[PDB]
Amino acid sequence: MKLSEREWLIEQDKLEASGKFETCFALTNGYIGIRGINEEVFCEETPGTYIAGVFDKSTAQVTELVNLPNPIGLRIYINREFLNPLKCEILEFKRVLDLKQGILYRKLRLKDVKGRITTIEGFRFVSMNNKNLIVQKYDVVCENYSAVLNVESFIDATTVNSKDVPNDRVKHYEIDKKKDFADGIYLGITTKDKKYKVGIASSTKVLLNNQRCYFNRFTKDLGYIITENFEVEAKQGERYEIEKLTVLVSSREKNVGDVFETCTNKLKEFETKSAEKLLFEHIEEYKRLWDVANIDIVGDEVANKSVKFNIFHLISMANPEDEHVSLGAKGLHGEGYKGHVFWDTEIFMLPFYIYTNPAAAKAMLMYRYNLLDAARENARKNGYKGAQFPWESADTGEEETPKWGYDYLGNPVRIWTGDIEYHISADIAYAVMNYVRATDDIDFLLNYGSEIIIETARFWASICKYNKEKGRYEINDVIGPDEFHEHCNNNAYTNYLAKWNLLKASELCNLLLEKYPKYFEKLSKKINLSDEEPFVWQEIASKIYIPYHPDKKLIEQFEGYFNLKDFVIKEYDQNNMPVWPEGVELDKLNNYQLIKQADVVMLLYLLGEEFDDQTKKINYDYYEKRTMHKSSLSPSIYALMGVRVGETNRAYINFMRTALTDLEDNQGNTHLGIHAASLGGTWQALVFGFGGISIEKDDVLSVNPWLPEKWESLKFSIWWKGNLLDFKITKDNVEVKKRVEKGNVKLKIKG
Amino acid sequence: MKLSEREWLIEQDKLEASGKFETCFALTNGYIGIRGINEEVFCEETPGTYIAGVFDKSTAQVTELVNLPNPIGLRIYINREFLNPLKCEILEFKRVLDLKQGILYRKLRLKDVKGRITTIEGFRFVSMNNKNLIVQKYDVVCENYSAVLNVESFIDATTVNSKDVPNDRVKHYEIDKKKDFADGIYLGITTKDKKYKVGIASSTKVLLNNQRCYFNRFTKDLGYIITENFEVEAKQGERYEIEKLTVLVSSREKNVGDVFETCTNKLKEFETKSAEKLLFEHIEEYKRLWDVANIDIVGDEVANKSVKFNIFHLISMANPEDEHVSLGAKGLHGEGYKGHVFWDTEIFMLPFYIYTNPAAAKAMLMYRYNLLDAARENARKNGYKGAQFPWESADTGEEETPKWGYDYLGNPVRIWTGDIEYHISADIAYAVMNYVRATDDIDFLLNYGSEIIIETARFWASICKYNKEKGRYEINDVIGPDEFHEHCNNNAYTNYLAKWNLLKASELCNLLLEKYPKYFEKLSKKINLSDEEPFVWQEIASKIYIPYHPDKKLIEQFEGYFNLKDFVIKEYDQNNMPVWPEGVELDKLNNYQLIKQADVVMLLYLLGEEFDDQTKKINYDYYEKRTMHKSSLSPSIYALMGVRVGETNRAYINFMRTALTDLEDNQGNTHLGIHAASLGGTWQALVFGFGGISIEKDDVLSVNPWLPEKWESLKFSIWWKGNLLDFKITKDNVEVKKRVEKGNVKLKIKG
Ligand SMILES: OC[C@H]1O[C@H](O[C@@H]2[C@@H](O)[C@H](O)[C@@H](CO)O[C@H]2O)[C@H](O)[C@@H](O)[C@@H]1O
Ligand SMILES: OC[C@H]1O[C@H](O[C@@H]2[C@@H](O)[C@H](O)[C@@H](CO)O[C@H]2O)[C@H](O)[C@@H](O)[C@@H]1O
Repeated sequence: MKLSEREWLIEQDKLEASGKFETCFALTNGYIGIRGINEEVFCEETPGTYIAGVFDKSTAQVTELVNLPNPIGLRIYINREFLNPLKCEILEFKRVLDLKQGILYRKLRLKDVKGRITTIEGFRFVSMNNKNLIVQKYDVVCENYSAVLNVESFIDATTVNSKDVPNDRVKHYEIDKKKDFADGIYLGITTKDKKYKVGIASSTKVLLNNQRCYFNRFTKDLGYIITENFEVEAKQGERYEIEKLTVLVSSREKNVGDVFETCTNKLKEFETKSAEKLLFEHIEEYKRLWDVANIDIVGDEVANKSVKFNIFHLISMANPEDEHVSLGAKGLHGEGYKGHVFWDTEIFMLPFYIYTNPAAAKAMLMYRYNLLDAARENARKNGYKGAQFPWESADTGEEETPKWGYDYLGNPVRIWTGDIEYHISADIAYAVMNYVRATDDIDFLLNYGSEIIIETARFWASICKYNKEKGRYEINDVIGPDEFHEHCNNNAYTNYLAKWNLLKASELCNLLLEKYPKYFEKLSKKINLSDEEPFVWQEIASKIYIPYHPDKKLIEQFEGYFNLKDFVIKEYDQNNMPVWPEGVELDKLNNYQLIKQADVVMLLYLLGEEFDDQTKKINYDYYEKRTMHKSSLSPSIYALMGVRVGETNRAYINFMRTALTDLEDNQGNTHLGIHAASLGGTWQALVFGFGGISIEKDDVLSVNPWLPEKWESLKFSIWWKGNLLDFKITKDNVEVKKRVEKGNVKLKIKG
Repeated sequence: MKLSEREWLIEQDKLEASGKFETCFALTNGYIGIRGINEEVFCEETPGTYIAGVFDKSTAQVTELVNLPNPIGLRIYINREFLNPLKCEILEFKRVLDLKQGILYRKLRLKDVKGRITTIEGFRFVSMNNKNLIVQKYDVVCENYSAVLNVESFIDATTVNSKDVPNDRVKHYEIDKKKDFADGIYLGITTKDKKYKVGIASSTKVLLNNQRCYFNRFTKDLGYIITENFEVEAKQGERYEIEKLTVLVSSREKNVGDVFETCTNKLKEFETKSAEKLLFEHIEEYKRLWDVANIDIVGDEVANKSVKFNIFHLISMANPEDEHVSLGAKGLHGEGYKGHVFWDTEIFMLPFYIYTNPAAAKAMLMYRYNLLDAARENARKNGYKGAQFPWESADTGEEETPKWGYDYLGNPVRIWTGDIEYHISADIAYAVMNYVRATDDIDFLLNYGSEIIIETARFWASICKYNKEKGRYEINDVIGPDEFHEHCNNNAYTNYLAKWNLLKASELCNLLLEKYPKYFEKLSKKINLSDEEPFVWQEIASKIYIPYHPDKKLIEQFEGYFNLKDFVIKEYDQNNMPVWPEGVELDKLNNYQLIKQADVVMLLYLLGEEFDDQTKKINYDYYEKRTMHKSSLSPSIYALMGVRVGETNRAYINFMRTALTDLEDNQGNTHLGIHAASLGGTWQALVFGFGGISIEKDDVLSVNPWLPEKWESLKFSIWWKGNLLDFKITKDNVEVKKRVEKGNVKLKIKG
């Protein structure tokens, strides 16, 4: 294994427990996620072991992605004394995430209190090609001594969720079985709700010039921990190779009756291959993914590197073979928001996959399709019609948002997002349109897509309420993208998005009636669709209260917003993030005009075609002045609309905010997991902002870049109606190369 | 609670995990022992939770006293973040063991990274009067802030034995039950061999001016840990009282059918009393014990304090209500030698109890009596007769010595002590005589004592082998007190001790035949004793090969010893302990004349009446020159014989060695547990050495002091035939005060 080059490396400086690097160094393959802890598992680290879709409620407030037993532990002992890296003199330290090869690397040269010197060097990864597999390989040298080493692999089943919060700790599994099967050790568990079973088998061994060299292997069952141990008569200066493979299998996979037999079998297979061979296969997969998703920026090193980071995690975490899971707000990298799926996924993350690797995006939309029944059921129980998707979603598709939590002052506060942040249903509809238009995946549109757009439209129809006074439908008592303001009327974003969803749906019925009548009838039997309905949605859409006002040009975020006390940002913190104006009480945010994130501006981005350059700029200017960027969702939208109204400084400032979200820990809480929307925002800003990509009405791809001065060039690729397109953007012109063909496609350049 | 005065306090300087203070601060009441860890249980501490007599083998090499779940844990949280004392600025630290009151105390004033300042102050103890009880009480003040505190009591069932040695870790119990019974939390376990069950119930609560002030109590079952949590709205500067009682109960106690009900009931009772009330009762017990066992030294502060330490642990660890356990080589303070009972107990520890609190010594001898069947069985299986007590003894009375371990170079070595260190059987006999002579407990002698002395004599008779050449019985292929030399012939100590045991036994038969004929027949039916036997023992005793030689005067430690390569101590370490002469190979100790500890000199101490002042001094001088003091048993014997041959410097040097054994960590391994023999050696040296107590043939107590110059005075008390005697010893004369009378007793002063 040779480390990649440096533009490709992210480096931790000090050897220590780190919440931030636990997150930034999390590895995942879309099924398994492993937090970036050190191998020895220091007292203070917070391990994370997840498997997509395995959730549990038990005694907790809401269901949660389960922190499983931690399987990666590895410790060294010299004559039965544990070589503790934290109790040594660190002569050399290197620790980097290699983004090109998708591995985590560590080299250590240590000097213990008895003056012995040992180097430990190697890496781990979570196979991109083999979804159940995790691979570790470390090399040990005793530099100036001989001894008996014990190499201790272990699986630790004391892990819990919410480790550091005494009120919220829960253990979400129980152990079913522990076993030394000679070839490895096994531990398997069942969730407390009894819905999933997971099995973990693992085999370590120790070589010297490729031949097994341990004189003794023993095993220990200490109740909640099982260990596999290898004793070596180690000779000064020799190179001992440690190789540990581990397999996770869950009840979520197919024809897995006995997780114990499935694991052992699987491991037996993977063990016919070396760690190098498995790494090579791993890397081919990363090649294949980067070959399309990589994005070179010339002339800004900190940005090129940063963006690579964002993109890495994006390509690591989606698994297109899985149509029953999607991406939670923090990936598979942490327990923030507990693995729940938000609009984050459909609106911020999904575009990367649509243009980058559209199969992934298809699977993520399958996740929502498969939970239509739960969205219907959710609407029924609130008194509505259609599919009302929940604000937070897990495995079952029921609403999973907490009824309460802690505000910015650490006090209890009611949470109403799960009750009245309705826009989620439109955003999903929107994302179905958005996937389809880029892919021309008509089959998807016919069998799945249109049901979704139609069933959400039925819901918006149900909640729109008519007002004779102003002679317009309203949607009242709501929360829009700006979570700071609760129980409002006619949130602009909400109404346009509702309008949009009602319209697309009537238009879709027409398309299908005329151009696809067998499919329209398949569908009509299925969801009782009558061709009188669409007229209803049109009637409603045409009267939904949009507020302008014709001149003045300024979109009120919601009725009454302008009557609210006004504040002026001024003052930024060391990460260039807004600081609370003075006199703002953090639990009275309802009273002020400061906003948490893009809301009206969010509207301008997604419904670009409805607002002219001037309305965009007027509203962009009014709201940026007033955005606190208290979600990681925010900067990217302001970077992208920045460029689009031609304010390229505001833009680059805001871009550097989304790109550095976790690497500089902008928001103060990277330790809870990767900020996954922010990753996709970062990508969106590059491609649809600075790269000047956009979509003209009749589905013509336009390009219309606007590099920040500072960047000599920008290449990225994307997939457009089946065509894989490489753009290179210089300050002057734009190159274009169709690397894969499917029909002739219309492109429309600068200028 | 007011701390005692200072002469009475032992203090740890730095706040840290410490193997040594885990030992030195271990608290016990003779049934329960708790290692001296801090309440929070830091990553690196080694907790110890023992109950006398509960042993388990499971997958281990030999049976072991079980480290039970750890019940004392207590942590504080501020707004759900754990207040970690190791991650704070320590503004004040006090931690002392108070030897007079028998409690462990800690005051902390901390400043956490958010600048909050909190003081935590209180103590714990293991009730001397109530054997199942442990008490903790801490006071919390938030100095400069208000918050929600969580007070977290917990019982941690992840504990194992041999925590730091990967080859030897075993978990010796499994959990049977966990329970929140509203009034507390419960966890109970069963040993893996299935011989003992233990239950632990525990109840915490939190007061403010004596009234319950937590607004919420919740519980958590995290599998191998259960917690009880108390939430308080804490006001700046208020004094929150935390009080946690905990109860251990085991299957070893009587009419304990359901350990769960017995614990809960017990706790319910103890909870009708406050921590102060329980402390007061605790202290009365310590008063009562110290009132007799205390020993004032005037004019050497470091010695007075030290001796108090030694005596404290002695009075803490014996429980005279228990006739089925005795004292293991490391008390109930650690897992060194795994709670096994050696001659340490009978010869070094027992004298303290005989003279200090003779009921204790009676119970310890009951331990051996009750295992006579196992000692018979042990002799039979080696081809011998009588009772052959094992070298290491646990619950069953079978031999428990390891077949192998690691030598001084960390390599595997065969251990033969369990096969051929036979003297143990004599030492026990001896201790029975020794208890009886001080106590005049004739009843004990008749019903129990004499069986023991007789059955061991039957064994010595069986192993003595006749030699026609020298016309003497020999005992060959042996290990004597000096473990350095293996497979030797006619170890001097062994032969005199055998002779002694054969003689006492024939003499005892005579006493009983003549003066107690009903008892002699009770006994004779019981162990098939014929009045022909004693003649056999006499015949043998009179020919046992004693080596002199008439002039020269020097007792060869064993046949051939003088032909061994000779070395010269020279050079002492920073604790004034011998350093290995150069050219000595630590795994070839058989070849040299260096000895591990008192052996011939051991003989001079126990059989004083058989050697004259000159033979004593000649042999003392020859062997001290050559003793490495590589057991903690050694210094004390050399301090005591020092004074007795009149070498008072050698004496004070050696005394300061035994007294400082654990407080200065002389032997390098205090972390494994208190060196319990060394405690009793220390006492023996004071009383029978410097205090000049001795026993003239016809059981007259003589006094014949010899203070080191430096010590103005020395008072100690002792019990002699039922009379409690206070001696005060000055450089000039000796005062004496009978505080309790039982007949007139002969005393014989200086001079
Ligand atoms: O990325 C997740 C989510 O984060 C922010 O809002 C959170 C809200 O959606 C959630 O219901 C509550 C409780 O779980 O926490 C809020 O902070 C963000 O504002 C939101 O738009 C985003 O999707
Ligand atoms: O205090 C216990 C014991 O310690 C020393 O000897 C140990 C020996 O008795 C034991 O069999 C082996 C293995 O457990 O370890 C030895 O170090 C001491 O020499 C001895 O006299 C003493 O009773």
